[PDB]
Amino acid sequence: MRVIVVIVGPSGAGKTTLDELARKAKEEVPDAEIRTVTTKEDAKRVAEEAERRNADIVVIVGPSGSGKSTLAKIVKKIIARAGAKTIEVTTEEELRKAVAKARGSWSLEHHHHHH
Repeated sequence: MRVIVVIVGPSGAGKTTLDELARKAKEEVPDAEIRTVTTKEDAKRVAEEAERRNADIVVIVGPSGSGKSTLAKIVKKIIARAGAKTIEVTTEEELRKAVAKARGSWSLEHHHHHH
């Protein structure tokens, strides 16, 4: 399957977080597509690209939901219809839950009642 990591960047969520994220992710997931967005158009771009290569899992990375975050839900809206699961691994302790909700759930969905 395909993996993607999208981030609110090169400004919005931080100034080194998106960088160590792209580095660490592409190192553990050299198959995946790691990118950032700063506006409605970059969200549209990265997502309308991910639906071409069919990103089975789309881990979005951002601060928290209020308004500066809209780019994260724009990408999630483009890929939710594309046919995949999309999540928002925020800077809060809820990071663990958000990651588990898809990067955990996916291998839990495509497996079976035996081993």
